[PDB]
Amino acid sequence: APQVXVMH
Amino acid sequence: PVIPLDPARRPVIKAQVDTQTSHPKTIEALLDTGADMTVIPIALFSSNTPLKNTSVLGAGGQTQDHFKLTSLPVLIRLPFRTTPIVLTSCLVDTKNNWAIIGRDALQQCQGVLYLP
Amino acid sequence: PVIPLDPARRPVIKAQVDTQTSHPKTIEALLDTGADMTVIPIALFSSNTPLKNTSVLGAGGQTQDHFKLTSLPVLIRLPFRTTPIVLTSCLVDTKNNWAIIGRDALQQCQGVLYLP
Repeated sequence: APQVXVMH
Repeated sequence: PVIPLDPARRPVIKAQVDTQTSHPKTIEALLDTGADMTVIPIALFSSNTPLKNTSVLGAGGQTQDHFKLTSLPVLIRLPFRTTPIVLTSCLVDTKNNWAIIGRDALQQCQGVLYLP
Repeated sequence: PVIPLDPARRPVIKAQVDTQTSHPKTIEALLDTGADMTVIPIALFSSNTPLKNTSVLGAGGQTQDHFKLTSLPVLIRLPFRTTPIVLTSCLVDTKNNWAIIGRDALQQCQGVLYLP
């Protein structure tokens, strides 16, 4: 799979 | 331009996105060196676009539900450039939470990370 | 160092991470402008360190379970740099999947994005 990255 | 990186302020830019299914629209997109592929909101697309199912790996593991793949290329123009980025396919967020310019697009506009 | 962006090659760095709960270890970490804060594998912390509940939003939506927040600061040293990045707090991957250098760390490096 493509990776896509992070929010709080 | 040079975009400083700051935990409190996401590195975002205005982009004009043409999905080739409706007129080009302006979005605010996150510049993300941790995205393999660009993500645009499904809200951009006309009601009966054929989009493919796909899996995407993110923070909490693999998702099958959240993203589709476009069937047609997407063209993207950044503020002060007439020359579009053309992505053969890109991810489409079915929840409309995310517009993300990833390394596919950044490659085309010769974007780099620089650490002194 | 200029780091070219390429969808086929993830932009990674070797970083020495000091959780202050265990011996420091050097890991390969993703350079991630789309990360609000840095993520460290739970395997770098001692068994039974106090770790705080936290929520994280990523590609598959929100997870309550997957990440903890550290109790102590985490120091991070890059190749050929003596001075540590000092992160007041950062995320901890309870699934041992992710090591991610986020904008909190990149700000202290004075890293930037450059789009010509």
